Amino acid sequence: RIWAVPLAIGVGLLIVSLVGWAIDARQFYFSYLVGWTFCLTLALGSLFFVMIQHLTRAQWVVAVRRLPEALVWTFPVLIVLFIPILFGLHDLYHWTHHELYDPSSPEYDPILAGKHAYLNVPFFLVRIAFYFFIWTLLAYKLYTLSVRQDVDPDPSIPAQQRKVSAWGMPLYGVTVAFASYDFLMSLDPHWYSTIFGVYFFAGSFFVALGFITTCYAILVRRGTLQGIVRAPHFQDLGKLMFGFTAFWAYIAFSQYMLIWYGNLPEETLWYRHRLEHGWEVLSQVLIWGHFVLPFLILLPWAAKRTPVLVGTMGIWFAIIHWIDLFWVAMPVLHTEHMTFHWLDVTCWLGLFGVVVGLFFYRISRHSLVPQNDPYLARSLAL
Amino acid sequence: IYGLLAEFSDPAALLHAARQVRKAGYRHFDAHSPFPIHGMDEAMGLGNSKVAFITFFTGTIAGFALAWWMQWWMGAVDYPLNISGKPFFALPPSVPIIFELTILFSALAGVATMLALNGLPRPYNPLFYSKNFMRVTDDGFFLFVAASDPKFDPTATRQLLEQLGGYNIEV
Amino acid sequence: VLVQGGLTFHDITELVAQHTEKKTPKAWWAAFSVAFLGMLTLVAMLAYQVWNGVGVWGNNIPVGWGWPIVNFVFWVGIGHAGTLISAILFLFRQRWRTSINRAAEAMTIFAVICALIFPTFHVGRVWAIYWTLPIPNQMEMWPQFKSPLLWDVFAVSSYFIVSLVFWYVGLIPDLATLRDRAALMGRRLRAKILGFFALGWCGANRHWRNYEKVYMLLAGLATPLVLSVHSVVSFDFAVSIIPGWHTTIFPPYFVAGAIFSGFAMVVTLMVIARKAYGLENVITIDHLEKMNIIMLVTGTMVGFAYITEFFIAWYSGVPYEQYAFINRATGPYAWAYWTMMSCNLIFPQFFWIKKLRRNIPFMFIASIVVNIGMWFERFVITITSLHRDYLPSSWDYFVPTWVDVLTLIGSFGLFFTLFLLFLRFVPMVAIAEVKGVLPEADPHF
Amino acid sequence: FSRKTNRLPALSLAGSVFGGVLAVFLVWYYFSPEFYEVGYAPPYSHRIH
Amino acid sequence: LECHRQPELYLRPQSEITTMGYQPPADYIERNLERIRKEGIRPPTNCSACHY
Amino acid sequence: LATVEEFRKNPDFAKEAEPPLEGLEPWDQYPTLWEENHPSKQPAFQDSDYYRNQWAMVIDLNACTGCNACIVACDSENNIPMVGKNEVGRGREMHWLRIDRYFVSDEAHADDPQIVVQPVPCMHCENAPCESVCPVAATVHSPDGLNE
Ligand code: HEC
Ligand code: HEC
Ligand code: SF4
Ligand code: SF4
Repeated sequence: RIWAVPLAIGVGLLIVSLVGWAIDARQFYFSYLVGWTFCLTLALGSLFFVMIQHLTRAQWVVAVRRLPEALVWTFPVLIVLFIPILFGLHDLYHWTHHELYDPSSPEYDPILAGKHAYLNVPFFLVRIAFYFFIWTLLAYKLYTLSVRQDVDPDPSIPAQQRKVSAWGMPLYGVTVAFASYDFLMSLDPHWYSTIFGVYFFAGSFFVALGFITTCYAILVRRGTLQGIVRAPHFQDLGKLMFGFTAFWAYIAFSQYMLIWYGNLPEETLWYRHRLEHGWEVLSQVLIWGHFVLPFLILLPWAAKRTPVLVGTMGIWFAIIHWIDLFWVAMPVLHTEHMTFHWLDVTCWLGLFGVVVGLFFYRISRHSLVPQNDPYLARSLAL
Repeated sequence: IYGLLAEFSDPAALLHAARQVRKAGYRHFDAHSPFPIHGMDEAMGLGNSKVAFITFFTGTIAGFALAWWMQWWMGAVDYPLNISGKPFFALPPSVPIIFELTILFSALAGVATMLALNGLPRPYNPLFYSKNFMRVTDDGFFLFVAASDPKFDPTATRQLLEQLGGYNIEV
Repeated sequence: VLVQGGLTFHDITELVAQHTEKKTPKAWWAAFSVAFLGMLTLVAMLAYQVWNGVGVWGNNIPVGWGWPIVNFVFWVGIGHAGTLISAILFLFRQRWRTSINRAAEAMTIFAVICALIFPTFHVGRVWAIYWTLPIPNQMEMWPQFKSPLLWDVFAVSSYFIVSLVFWYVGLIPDLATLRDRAALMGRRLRAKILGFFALGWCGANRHWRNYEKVYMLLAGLATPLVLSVHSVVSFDFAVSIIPGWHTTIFPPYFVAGAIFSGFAMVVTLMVIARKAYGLENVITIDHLEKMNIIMLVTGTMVGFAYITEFFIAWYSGVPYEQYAFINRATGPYAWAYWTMMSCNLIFPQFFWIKKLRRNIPFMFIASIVVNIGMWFERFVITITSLHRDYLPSSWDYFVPTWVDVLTLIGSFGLFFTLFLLFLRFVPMVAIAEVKGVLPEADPHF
Repeated sequence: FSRKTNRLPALSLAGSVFGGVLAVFLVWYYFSPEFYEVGYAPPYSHRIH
Repeated sequence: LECHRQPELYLRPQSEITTMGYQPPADYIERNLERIRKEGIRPPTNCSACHY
Repeated sequence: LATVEEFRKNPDFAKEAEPPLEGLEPWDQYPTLWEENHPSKQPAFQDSDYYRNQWAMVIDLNACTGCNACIVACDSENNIPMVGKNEVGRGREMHWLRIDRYFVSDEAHADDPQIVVQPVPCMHCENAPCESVCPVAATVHSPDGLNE
């Protein structure tokens, strides 16, 4: 079926990648992070797409509204996929080792009075298990709603979605910041950067715009529809992919020029990442391939709105987040030897299939385009 | 004979009415109204898009080359300086000039085109002193024809006779 | 619907004409008195300055800057509001900005004027600033492009220009309208000859399509510049080695400060441009309602950064950056930061109560107070970590002189002086697109 | 209004172009305000010595 | 500064330097650079030289 | 500060307060992001009659106590003006060589001051943030560590 092929091939591949958790152990936990958080950024990005669609309300991109909402209930499934981190969590973050604060080791890493309150691995349990009570609660309060305004239309149809956006809104941006400050800030904790809570955010809402976009571009050609969602719908998605590629590269470069300048001890993210060990290769071929080829190819409005291109971009626009995030997650291990392993990729094509398994099975579970909705024909007859 | 006028108070006619005449008859080089009658160039205005993005081509390149030449000529080769060990016009501190200074010299060319499409500075406008075009913004949403090869003859006045016009000046 | 007015396409022209028809206002004659008096106080102390020397401002050497550059970030951060509701609101195409837009790049461009004077004048050697420009000068010398103080120059010398040229182009249909009126009904027959800024306007098909894509262009081409102008003016801080600056979140932050500052002044102008000389039918109160969201967005995005600052002091800070923010709360400027953050956080989180508080008189008493924290935001962030930075030897309070304050005041003076000046000449409202967007301009009738 | 402002882009363009021509073919910045034959107290006359 | 970037167009062999009626020889330049290779003059390009 | 007892134990204690990193180089001569395009590896900083002799200026702080003549010869050799009470009150002084003193007690045990004096001229850096930042190129790492 349409729902089980990304799932059976991806979970067929994920169950194969059990070999990673068994063999070449410490490799697979962190190929799992670069994959796991990608699925989370996919959840994180396309959810914020729904939010901003409601705050400054936009009845022009609403045919591309129901489908992000499907993407969100991933994140509850992303809970039970937190497990492989936890067995390797004592092996990853380097503050879980607890032979370093003031035990008999030669190291008294200045973490005792500074960080140990914020980080203590039973606290890390709640610092994320708390987020499951929010980012899922948005699902059970939004996805339960927006799927339900179709069959059981309300007197107050959107303004309940606004209520999520009235108090469930800011907590999101907070928990994204502290999440990034808890997951990906901490691999090389000899580093202090305030922006990086947004590089994870923007680098998510960067991507998931593409996945939502390419899905229709796939589901327009030999899909269940072919002409309902008109071209100038995607014309806005381009205007978003530029307006958020800016909000990425502004951030990925403000992380760079600021730290390229000062040369501080916090720089040691990049004395090990950028220059050395086959990764100046990465950053160059990244940025040429991550900002300028999109910002150049999509630019002119004579093929910017065409479906199959922006669909072709969602591949080059989201497959690349592997290359964006493999510049953050894994290199603290292969700092010695830039030899990216087969296990680095099985979880990329795995979770990017497994998330999409659930994503179609829910679109198999119920409708695709909302059978009734405010301003639908206003966006369809456009 | 420089052209016609059509007092159309309808905001909507200019889509459907004027689309008749670009097909049936002549080209209608010039339609007149303040605001964008929406969905015009869908069929009416004869355009895939603006053309002068291809003329915005030379705006970005020269400015980009300007800054990038303002530093390969400046930071290393002619009067360099060991300011803070900065490696001689390494990209990043050049980005907010190789980006931003491009915007100025590339925008102004983006508007030099705008001031060049049929050469907007032509205050000489032998129709504009028409004694009733002077309520352009409010009265109606007008039409016009230069003396094209299908020359403005009584048939055109007869054509727009049934395209409901408050009046028909003939400059 | 997003404007409440019993209007047609014509009803605006008679009204905005009456706002530019005849020259006999009285409140003008008071504003041009007190404001120009403010400008007089400005130059009365600004050439008193340069003939004498910088130190009449209250600047010690550790805090070399004080209130002038603080006001530069203010009087440019205040201005991004105007250009971005011209650009952003077309990018998202909310079809909503039209009631206020043309009055906003004014509120930007004059801010940029009273801004740019500071980089020309908080220096001690003003006359030798053309060296900063990349002219091939009388020797083989050229500026240093690793310096954000230079990026500021090109940025503002481009941002004064792009925002102008995007405003001047924005107001072509006005000059068309006024050039059209000057003949048949208006000031004089010789206002038409003054309105050659119409530039042979006729509202034609051939170039109106181009006007749209250009307005699209500058929207998608001034926003990438706006996000670089104020970011440059933040890069100058955060590029440094200071702990209270080197924190990398600042360029998005100060930008949000520019939002949370600029709209915090536009509302001050719209309230007073709504009571006596107001447009009830075009400046709908529902507009200010949906206006304060994008303020209240940055009413919390500004707040999240304070948490990060206040957090990273506890997470992995240098033992100085640990102290750098304890200074901000606990120390000399406890009067500032406790109240400032609380001012910039209470009032926005006290703002959304009665459906965003549509009530007009609360807007003035709040929009001020929202902004006063901004002048503190840049007097705090800049200076509170510029003393008490990496030595006790460089510990010194900042005593601002009585000339620091008359320059601040004078910045309000020249702002109002020149904002009012062209505003009475140009039309306030973006009357071209107002009657073109929400009313029956749609061909579906 | 006026019929022959087709000539007006010329003086706008050309006089602006001449703005550049008059700028750079006029500079002589450290060649005009340098050279001079000052009157000494006595004339040494390096010629003769 | 044109000399401190392009010196060998100007410098004299030091034999009777104060000679106003001095036409230099042919093959002047290559006869000079052999001195900068040997004498090792290395003119200044910096701010430290004269401005302090 | 440090004792002869402690000094006898760890001669590498001037670094121990902020030592080098996990496995990375000693602190001076520590590479930046850039090492291949670093100006010391480019000619235009390296090509003069100066690079022969890099200049530096240590301070045997063990014999430095507030004689305060370290200043005054700077004031006369490399000229300055003075400053008035009415002016220095706002905190400006045109003495280049601060001779700042400091107190260190045992966490305020018996209020034993146990002062320290240490001069602090402009340690004319290599990485030198100040050099980078003058837009009007009034600073440069002149040859020989001089940052003039
Ligand atoms: C040739 C045409 C020259 C002109 C004109 C100027 N200078 Fe020169 N200078 C020249 C040479 C060949 C050398 C190098 C000699 C060596 O063996 O090193 C120099 C060197 C200097 C220095 C050296 C540094 C020092 O000893 O303090 C200085 C300060 C200097 N030159 C200054 C200087 C000034 C101020 C000039 C014009 C105003 C100038 N030079 C012109 C050759 C030539
Ligand atoms: C001689 C060895 C010099 C070197 C090397 C540099 N400068 Fe120069 N500069 C020099 C002179 C003799 C003059 C006077 C020219 C005049 O106008 O009469 C100058 C001029 C300047 C100026 C302008 C000062 C003015 O009054 O207009 C500046 C700002 C300047 N020089 C800066 C400068 C810098 C930054 C240099 C390297 C870092 C530099 N100069 C080299 C002599 C010499
Ligand atoms: S204070 Fe200066 S001059 Fe006095 S003893 Fe110390 S080093 Fe010498
Ligand atoms: S920045 Fe300049 S003055 Fe300051 S310590 Fe470094 S070299 Fe010395």
